[PDB]
Amino acid sequence: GPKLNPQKNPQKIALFGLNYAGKTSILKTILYEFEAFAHILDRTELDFFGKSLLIWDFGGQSVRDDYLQPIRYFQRIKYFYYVVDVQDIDRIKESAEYFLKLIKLTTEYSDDFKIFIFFHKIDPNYRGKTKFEESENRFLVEILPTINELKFTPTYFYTSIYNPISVISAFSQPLLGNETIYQTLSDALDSFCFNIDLEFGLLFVQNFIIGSHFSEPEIISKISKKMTMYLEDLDEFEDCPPFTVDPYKIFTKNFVISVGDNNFYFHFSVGINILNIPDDMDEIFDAMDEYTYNLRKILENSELIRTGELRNEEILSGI
Ligand SMILES: Nc1nc2c(ncn2[C@@H]2O[C@H](COP(=O)(O)OP(=O)(O)O)[C@@H](O)[C@H]2O)c(=O)[nH]1
Ligand SMILES: [Mg+2]
Repeated sequence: GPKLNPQKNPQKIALFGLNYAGKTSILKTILYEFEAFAHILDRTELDFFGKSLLIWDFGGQSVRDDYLQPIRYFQRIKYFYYVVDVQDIDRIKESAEYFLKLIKLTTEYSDDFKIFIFFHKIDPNYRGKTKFEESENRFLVEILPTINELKFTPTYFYTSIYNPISVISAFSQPLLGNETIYQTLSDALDSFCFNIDLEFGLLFVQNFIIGSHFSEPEIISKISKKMTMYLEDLDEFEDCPPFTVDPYKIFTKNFVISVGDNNFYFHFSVGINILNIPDDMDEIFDAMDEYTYNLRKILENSELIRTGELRNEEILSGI
């Protein structure tokens, strides 16, 4: 997948937890499903879908607290993903202790992030439910008084790598809620355009813009209006022809997610400057095709698709 623009400061997803909690396994699930979104050089840092991922272990019996690391690592955190092995009840108190330490550190250096707890290794159809619940409740007993004092509202997920949709849904749903989807898609488009030297990129659903990136902001209104008119003249389920908005040529791919009897029609559009046409247009088309396939897949996790409701004002307020 595409690199992030190194002159830019992406938002971070922190994937934290005790050693053995399952985080590398969770990461690899995402990477096997969405390699097209990942810049792949055990890795502790990688770029994914317009975000920077930080995957760090804590605790255990080795000489365990090596995070107390430069301050830059706790800056720009927007998503705090914390993995808790609920089979390992004896380590739950240790897990909660690091959780609280890391939340306090993150609050010191990052201003506005949200918390997602992955209650992990809840393997499908298998006994163990009493222990799983006891571990989850013990974790919450340890962490909620502090969370409540700090006025967080964490989200709880229930995951297992042996049921990979649970992991894919937990990891992707936070990025694609109505409050975060526009920024997520916009940052993903920025990375996509940077990686192959495109001028701008837009994503639409039902002809409404849900993500946008422009290397020149002066043209946003003009291109957005022209794209709206172009899309409103297109029929369902045909290739979208290229067109020119001088000096740009714009290429569009369409994709669809059905929810019951209803379709959500999406469009992915990117622009090149005709006065500097890339030497390898095939590379751009092949990249767009692969990206579109994976965008369709990850957007199955958006609140839009999960509820079957396009809430324009909520998406615009999320910005
Ligand atoms: N039963 C079960 N084992 C898992 C699960 N996820 C990870 N593991 C196992 O837990 C061990 C630690 O996983 P790992 O991904 O290396 O954890 P990390 O130390 O947090 O990176 C490994 O043996 C994994 O195969 C899961 O969902 N269910
Ligand atoms: Mg690991």
